[PDB]
Amino acid sequence: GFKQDIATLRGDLRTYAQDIFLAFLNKYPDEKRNFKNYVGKSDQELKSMAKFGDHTEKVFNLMMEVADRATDCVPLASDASTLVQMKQHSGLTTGNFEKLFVALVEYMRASGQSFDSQSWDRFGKNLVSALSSAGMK
Ligand code: HEM
Repeated sequence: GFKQDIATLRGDLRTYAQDIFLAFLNKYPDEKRNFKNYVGKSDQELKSMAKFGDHTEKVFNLMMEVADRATDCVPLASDASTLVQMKQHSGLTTGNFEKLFVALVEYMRASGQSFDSQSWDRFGKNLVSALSSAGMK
């Protein structure tokens, strides 16, 4: 289930974080307008850049924490607040997060692996809700 999925992802987090993030950027190309530095680069080019590997792992490090602290796929309000009030997210709307989680769910559904994709879908929607509550547009 969800909890084990957290453990699975953590067991190879750099690889999962990059593959999921790339799935997100490839599905929603318009989203690269939040990451100018990634434009015009193939997946392999991105994976070899320093800031890509570093930023994305750090994203998933915290995502997994937020996931881990959730109850029944409902994140802590404190965690939602943190994500909203991060300077690096000044721009974002919940739509950005929505898309990330659609790609994440899609990735999991197409993997050979018995991820609990329905729980990640709930998690994504509940985080979006919590981010709305904590003040993100
Ligand atoms: C649960 C979801 C997410 C978590 C946990 C998260 C977490 C983080 C963290 C920890 C950083 C700092 C990384 C660093 O600079 O070392 C970061 C930076 C950033 N996040 Fe998020 N993030 C999430 C979703 C998103 C989404 C959906 C977007 C845009 C669609 C986004 C855009 C950014 C940008 C633009 C930066 C910094 C600039 C860059 O390095 O590209 N984040 N995020």
